[PDB]
Amino acid sequence: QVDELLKLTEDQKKKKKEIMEQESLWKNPDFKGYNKTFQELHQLSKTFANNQFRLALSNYQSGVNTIMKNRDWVEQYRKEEAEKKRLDEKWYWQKVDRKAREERVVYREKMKAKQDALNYFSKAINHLDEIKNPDLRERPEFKRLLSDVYRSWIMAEYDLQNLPQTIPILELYIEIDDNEKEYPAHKYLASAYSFEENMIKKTKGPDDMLFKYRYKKNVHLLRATELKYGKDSPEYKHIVNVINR
Amino acid sequence: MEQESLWKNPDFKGYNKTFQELHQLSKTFANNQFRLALSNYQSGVNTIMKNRDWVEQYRKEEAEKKRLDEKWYWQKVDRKAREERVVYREKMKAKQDALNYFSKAINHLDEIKNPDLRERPEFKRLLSDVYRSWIMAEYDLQNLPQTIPILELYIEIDDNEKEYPAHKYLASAYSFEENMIKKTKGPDDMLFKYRYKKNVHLLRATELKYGKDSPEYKHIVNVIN
Amino acid sequence: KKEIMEQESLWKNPDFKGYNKTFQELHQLSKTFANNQFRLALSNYQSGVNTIMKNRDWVEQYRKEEAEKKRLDEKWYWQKVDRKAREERVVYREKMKAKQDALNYFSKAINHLDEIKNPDLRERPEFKRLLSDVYRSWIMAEYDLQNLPQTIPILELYIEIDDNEKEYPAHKYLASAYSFEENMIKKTKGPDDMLFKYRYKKNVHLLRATELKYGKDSPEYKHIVNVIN
Amino acid sequence: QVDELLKGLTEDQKKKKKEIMEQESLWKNPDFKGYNKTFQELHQLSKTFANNQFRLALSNYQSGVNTIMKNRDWVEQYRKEEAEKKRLDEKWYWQKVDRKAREERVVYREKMKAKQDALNYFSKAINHLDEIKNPDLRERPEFKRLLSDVYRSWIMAEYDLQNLPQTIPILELYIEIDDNEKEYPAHKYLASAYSFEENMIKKTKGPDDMLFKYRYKKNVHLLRATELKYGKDSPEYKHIVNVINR
Repeated sequence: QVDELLKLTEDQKKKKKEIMEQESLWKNPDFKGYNKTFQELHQLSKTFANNQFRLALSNYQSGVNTIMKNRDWVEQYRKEEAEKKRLDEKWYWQKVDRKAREERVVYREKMKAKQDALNYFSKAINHLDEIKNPDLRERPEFKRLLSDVYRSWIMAEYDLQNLPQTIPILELYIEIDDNEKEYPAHKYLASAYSFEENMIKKTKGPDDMLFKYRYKKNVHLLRATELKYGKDSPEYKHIVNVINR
Repeated sequence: MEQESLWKNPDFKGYNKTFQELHQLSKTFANNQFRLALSNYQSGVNTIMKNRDWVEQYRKEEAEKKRLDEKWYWQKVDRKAREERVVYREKMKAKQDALNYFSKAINHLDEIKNPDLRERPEFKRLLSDVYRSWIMAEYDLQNLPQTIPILELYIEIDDNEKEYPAHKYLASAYSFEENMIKKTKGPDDMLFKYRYKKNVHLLRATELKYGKDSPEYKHIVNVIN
Repeated sequence: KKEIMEQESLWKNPDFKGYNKTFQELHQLSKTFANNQFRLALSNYQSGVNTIMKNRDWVEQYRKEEAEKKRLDEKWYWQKVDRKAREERVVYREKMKAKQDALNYFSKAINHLDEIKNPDLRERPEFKRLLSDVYRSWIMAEYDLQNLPQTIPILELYIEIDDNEKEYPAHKYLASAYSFEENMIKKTKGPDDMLFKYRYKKNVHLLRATELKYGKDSPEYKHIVNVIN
Repeated sequence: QVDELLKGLTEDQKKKKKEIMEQESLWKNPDFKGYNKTFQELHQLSKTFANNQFRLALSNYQSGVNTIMKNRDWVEQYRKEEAEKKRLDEKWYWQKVDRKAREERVVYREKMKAKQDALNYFSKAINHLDEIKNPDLRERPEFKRLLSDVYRSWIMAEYDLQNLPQTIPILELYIEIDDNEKEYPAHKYLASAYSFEENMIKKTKGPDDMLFKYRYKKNVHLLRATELKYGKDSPEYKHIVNVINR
């Protein structure tokens, strides 16, 4: 129920704006977001003036471009196939079979794009790992790019339901700056643990595994709730009751 | 082409022509059991025609909806799978109701006992139309084994055995059964029976539309050999 | 050349690029296999790889933190030497704990694959792929901490799978491990039957590895035959 | 426990804290950064004394300290270079461990060579000071300052590389000069060196008379060191007395 469970004063108005800005950033790339992100990242690169950061930004951009181009390819492919006349398609089962072939073509292409995008994201990380000076690693420019690469990586895996793969990345992401205080990161961590708990329940797996994943799901479901609604709110009191009863 | 047109999926133009013709034949026949069989057949075709429209409308409504809470590829996939199960369930229910009307149409034609009346062109025309619509309803939902007894009854009527599509569908239905035996590791006697019957009808369909000693007939003989 | 390099690339400590590709592929195979026990084996294998990777990050971070600390009361060369030795014991203990946890997950993966009793299912490419990945990861975890003898039974199980015997790295590691055992017998003044057994098995795999990547009747194969003779 | 223990009023206590810090500052390895004050003090001594043997002793001492100072930079640079290298054929934990051990042997061999050369210069500095026979000149503050500095650098060179037994005779010569016996670090290092000798006896299963002798001499200096920087009847002096007692 992780997915379903998520939906003034000067401080509350400031909080609503921040949560919306965070939520906007945790989605598949679109043009408005792409334009804003790379305009910002390129001026941070100018202020940083670091060759390894330059190379990490180039790889990150290439990765986002891979994803964006593929998303257009899918919309175009779907359109082309819908517009074709099928004179030798008389039966219900034939259209079902055809649609299934088309969806496998799409899935194969989305898969390929994600793989290539993650290779660019992982290369971006490799370049940031080359920045050894601790003073440079503490820079806001460094932490911003690092967070953007991991978030894009999480979302790419999430899009194709590779929820287990997201867990180590989300864990690396929440270690950066004050990322642990971002409700979206806890929401996606709770979702991935929930997926594993459901897999154990379905495969009739060992109870020790079931309870482990249920607990970790609840840890992050509770933290996410606390972060966006606040402790002692009707939503936090409710999540405590679902865990208890 | 005339035979292929007859075996085309039901549409409005075909429906209008079929029932205008069948009602004119009912007048000439002037038989109460034929009138009742025609009423049941029409109701069966109406179930199919209504469902055909329901699906197109359902698929349109679902495509036109705003999905603000569908961010991910896997979500759309899950949603589309749910929608296709709704379509399949409704098509299965409509087929069952249509076949229940075709079965009733057959029951009324079975009540015509006079052999002179059973030999009438009106009788044979309605009977062929009921069986053809039944075969096509089952074929639409890939119920190919179910089409075999119905196709066998159909080719017995008048000169229906000289119809290339009737043999084409019989060959497909037997091929499906041969493949089912191969998959389920069924008895070899059944495998070979289905393979032979597939080939009998594949060869007859080829002979019917291309002619014996044509490049297409000579080829089918070589694939079997 | 491309295929040999792709094979050699799998035979290393887990990284991002490899991880990403491996688990995308393995989850795809799990869908086509549609088997409960395979899904549970995969979950345990993934958790095992995750243990390894997490520990390798922990070590890099720990080393960094300790290097960045101000030691106002460390005036002498011998004090830094003593301190670095304490830090390396902390690293070794943590690497050993991570290996133990990772091997537990790999052992649990194997237990789930042992539950697949149908011989038709055990012959599936999906089954053999996961099994090879579990064993290969296990070998590399032990190899990383110089537990070469421990790699021998696993490498032997690994080369039995499909065409894994035609893999040059499997033979390279088996030869290395048997050489270590031969040297251990020579050092501990162990029984001669064991010395000769390990020497022979080292040579079998040294020769096979050479034959596999350079080919029979190449200058490198001819040379290895001459060193043995 | 010598190492763990000694790990360091608005009128008298403030005066005491300043003196201990000045003494502790004096007892560090020589490094380039900041050496300017120290170096300037040394050449002004040569100018005031105007003695050829002192001039030669100072030259040798300075050469000795420079050997050590140059080496300390060499080590920092070597370590940096090796850390910055790409090792494409280093896949395993045990390989990095082996590599680091090779690097530390290179460092140790270089530090040992530098210590040997520095001690040769210190030995030569002592030889030149031994040539100053006039007792009036040997009593000069310039003479005693250089002598103390030569011995201190010698002690610290040996101490750096854990040659603690070798520091004992030199420390004993050093505490004989002027008021050097009132120096807390001199006692701290004598205590540490005697502790090392006591531990060596315990390890090598040496004679009990030697174990007890080194334990006693360790305690004599541990107690004096404590008394000197914290004062007698302070919580730290009272504690050291209790560790010796029970």
